[PDB]
Amino acid sequence: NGEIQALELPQKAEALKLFLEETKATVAVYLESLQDTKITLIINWLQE
Repeated sequence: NGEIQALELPQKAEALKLFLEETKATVAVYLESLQDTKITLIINWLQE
């Protein structure tokens, strides 16, 4: 019991779960906008 409450395992789990939820939401939103076109690839290929 002392190790259960000393590490506040339920609270640790809940806090980490919410932190992961927030981080996942933010990263998922950012990633879709991050994508870009590959035209510069063709331009550089033609130049070379």
